Amino acid sequence: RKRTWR
Amino acid sequence: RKRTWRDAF
Amino acid sequence: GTVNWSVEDIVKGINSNNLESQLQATQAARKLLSREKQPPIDNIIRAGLIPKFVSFLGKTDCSPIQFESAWALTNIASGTSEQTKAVVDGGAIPAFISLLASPHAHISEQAVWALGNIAGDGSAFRDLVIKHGAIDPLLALLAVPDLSTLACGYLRNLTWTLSNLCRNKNPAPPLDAVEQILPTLVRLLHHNDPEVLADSCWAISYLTDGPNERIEMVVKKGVVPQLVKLLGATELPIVTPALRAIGNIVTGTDEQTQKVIDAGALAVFPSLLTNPKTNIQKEATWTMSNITAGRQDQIQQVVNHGLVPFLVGVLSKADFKTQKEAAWAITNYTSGGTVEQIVYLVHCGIIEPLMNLLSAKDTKIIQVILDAISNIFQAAEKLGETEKLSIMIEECGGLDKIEALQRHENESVYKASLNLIEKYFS
Repeated sequence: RKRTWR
Repeated sequence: RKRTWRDAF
Repeated sequence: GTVNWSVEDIVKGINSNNLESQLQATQAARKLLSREKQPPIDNIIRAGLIPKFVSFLGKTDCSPIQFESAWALTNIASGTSEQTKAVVDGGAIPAFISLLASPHAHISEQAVWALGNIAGDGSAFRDLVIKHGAIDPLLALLAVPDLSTLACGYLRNLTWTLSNLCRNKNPAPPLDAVEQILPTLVRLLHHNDPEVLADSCWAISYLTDGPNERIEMVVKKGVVPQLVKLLGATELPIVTPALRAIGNIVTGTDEQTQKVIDAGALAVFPSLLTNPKTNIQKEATWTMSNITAGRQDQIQQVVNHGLVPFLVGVLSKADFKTQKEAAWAITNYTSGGTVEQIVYLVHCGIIEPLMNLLSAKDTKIIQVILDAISNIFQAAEKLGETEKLSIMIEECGGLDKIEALQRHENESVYKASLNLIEKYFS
């Protein structure tokens, strides 16, 4: 999985 | 007899 | 100040030979790549900004530009495989591994997050992150007497990144890498945070998804009792990977399956087999089918835990996918079970829900149910109760369904139904 920082 | 997650779904 | 800049402005600032102008333009890039609706990732890539951001990671003297370029690159690496490749091609991997040694926790955390997105892409990038030597500095970040002293968000990011180094197959992670990470995984599996526990379970579920040698590495670490405890958690994000890890382990040897039973997993199954989430019922019934594919003493533990009425339940009413897994559990049980165990199964009312499923438009479930009918009849032959079983199948409209299946498209179905009619209904 990949996760962006908002 | 035994099935892996990929074998079943 | 740095809000809603064009990509052209960012390039102008980054191409200035002014460290402060470059810092403001990198923050502007980060704010663009942080927006919810359509961040211009491909525009930032085409402008050739990735190598510039990677070189800013090395600016030890300007910790703000290290944070901003690290955040910008993390958001690009979180994109498609192509967008992750662009970050890797820009030389980001050794630069992010150096940043794990940063005295600034927010920069160090950003490097952890970036490496997790890169490793998460697939086997090749996972193994590339390992070859650049990421595991040792990552594990050194958790080298503390008590995990509770670390910041919650920081620990959650580290656990997530370690789970991504355990993820993917063809090939599975290197054995040596798995052996290095496992003692830290076991420690995170005992931490009080639900997010850390969910990600630690996912890591275990990945490592148990392979050959028995891989399951053995995990089981030998004594984690099965802790997985069974997590199997009873209230939080669905913990139960889902815990059940997957347990389900994977029971695909292994009879000895590995026994460790799951000895740990008390079967006591949780009444609630798992009636769980309001259908994916829990489905995977729990799948886990049951692999336990009923085991030894007669293991089928006996299923019986002793009162789980046969629960299997009758899921066969009678559940979503079709769970019912399909229940049919497999029944065929496995009737294949390896003793006459007494099969007698008990019929006594618990398996015939009516088993005959009702012969109306499903799925050839695999029909084959599985026909194998089960055949095995049950083989037990009735040993007792001379074939006539009694033939009447039970006739009474709940099963005979009318098996007769119809003689004119079926599938060869195996046509032959199996034809045999039962000729042997026990003629």
